[PDB]
Amino acid sequence: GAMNSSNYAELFNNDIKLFVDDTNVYRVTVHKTFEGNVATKAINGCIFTLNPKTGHLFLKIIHTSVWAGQKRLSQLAKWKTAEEVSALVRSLPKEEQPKQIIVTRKAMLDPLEVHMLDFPNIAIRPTELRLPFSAAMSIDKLSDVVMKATEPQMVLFNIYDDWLDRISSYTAFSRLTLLLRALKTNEESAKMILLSDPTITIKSYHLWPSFTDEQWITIESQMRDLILTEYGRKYNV
Amino acid sequence: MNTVPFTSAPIEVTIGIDQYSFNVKENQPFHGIKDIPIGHVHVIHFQHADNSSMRYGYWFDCRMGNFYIQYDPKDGLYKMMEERDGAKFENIVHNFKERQMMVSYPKIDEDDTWYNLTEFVQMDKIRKIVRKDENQFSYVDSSMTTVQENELSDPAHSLNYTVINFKSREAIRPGHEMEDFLDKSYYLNTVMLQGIFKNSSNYFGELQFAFLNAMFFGNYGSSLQWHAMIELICSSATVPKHMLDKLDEILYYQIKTLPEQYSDILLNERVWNICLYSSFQKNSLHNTEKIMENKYPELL
Ligand SMILES: CN(C)C1(CN)Cc2ccccc2C1
Repeated sequence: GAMNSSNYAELFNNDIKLFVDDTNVYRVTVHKTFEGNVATKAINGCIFTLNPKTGHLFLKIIHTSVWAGQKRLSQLAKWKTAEEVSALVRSLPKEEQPKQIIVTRKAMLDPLEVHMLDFPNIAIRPTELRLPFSAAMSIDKLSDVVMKATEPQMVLFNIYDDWLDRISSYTAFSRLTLLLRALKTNEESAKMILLSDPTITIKSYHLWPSFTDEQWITIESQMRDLILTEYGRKYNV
Repeated sequence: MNTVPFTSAPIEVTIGIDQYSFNVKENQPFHGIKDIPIGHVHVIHFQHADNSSMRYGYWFDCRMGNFYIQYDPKDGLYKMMEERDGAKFENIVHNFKERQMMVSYPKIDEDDTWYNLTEFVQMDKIRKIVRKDENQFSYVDSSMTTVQENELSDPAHSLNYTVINFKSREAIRPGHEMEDFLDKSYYLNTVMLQGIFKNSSNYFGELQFAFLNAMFFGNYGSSLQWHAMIELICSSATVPKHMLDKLDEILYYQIKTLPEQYSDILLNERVWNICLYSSFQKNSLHNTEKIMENKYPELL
């Protein structure tokens, strides 16, 4: 069934599961033509498939070539997403295949279900959470590898860096979703927060800065401040 | 014209014969139905005055035998039976006609309704959906579940309709997932029509039989089957032109005949709005759309 606030600890139990987010698969810029009509130009995309327990992100880059000569691209995007997820699952050894796949948008349910008919014992589930995974393209190294790709390509990252060495997956997911919520609500400020101090760096093999435990607490407080503000700035309160 | 005699009418019951019905009182001198048109299947059905639960009845074809009705006080229902002694049967019927104890199948001459509702329905196919091979006639009631219903519990008392499932391997070709889910033409024409039903007449027969069981017995699994078979056609981009024209006629007479007061339960909003307004065949069902819009505009 649907994933919500009430069955939130299930994400961190020992049954393998993946979140799939398709919000960045089909991406376009909208522009005027010489004749003063409007046209779209697609740019590279990505499927965001994440194991919330391990931090394993399977980032499937969607090259614009996949749209060439195709119609109804927003509908295809959902089916293309489901095709790629199903191919990922089949490529994994049996013992690494997920027992559940949670889609962040309900429109992915039928596409994924049809593509996974061969996997009757994999549950496809929606969620009532408003998860901020669309803001993954605000992570500079993820954005950079998507925009540079010249062909379809799968890139494997740990979205938690080394955090699990010191914190639980529950706490790591909470940190991640706070960082992404912030980046989604006010990218500039969020990015200012994360880098203001030039002495804290991002390891070559990491996505996020190498904060100490105490520095993460300050950071997290600042992200909350940002999120509460923008919410006032938005509704005037 | 043929006859279905009744031994007696010991309990107060509303009796149906095709789309007609009449009330019989406890121990009223009622001895059957005469003048039943040859050439069509028929259904004789019952709702007891005391227990409006369980509508039930019998599909039959008088060309296949001499059939009669006899109340069973142990099982407490009117049972169809076959009489194998033809002389005894002729003799029973003639006496009851002479005493005028029989109602007349009351067909208006202009009226083609029953033909139009049963055009493609054949007893031999009914008997394969309703498996009880020692009888030439078939029992159905409100409660009987379908094979597909059982897969989601007594197999002897099931309606063995053809399983249709849009999210199944039978319906979806490996590597055509999107194509086949959005355009079911493959599943309709190759899987179902060519592979399973063999021709569109057997498809329409099951469709019409499913509708009639839904209407006459409120059989929910049959209503599901009727709507699934409609939706499979309407969600196919490629349907033979002769099939669409006939579908329009079939559905038209089903909608025309449905009791105005049962549309709420017997008609699925989603299927009908999708078929008439969103599907590939949204513009291929002119008669059906016009009656639906003038009779049940609320549903849409
Ligand atoms: C770089 N990391 C060692 C990973 C890829 N080598 C481990 C793993 C496994 C599956 C998916 C992502 C990742 C990240």
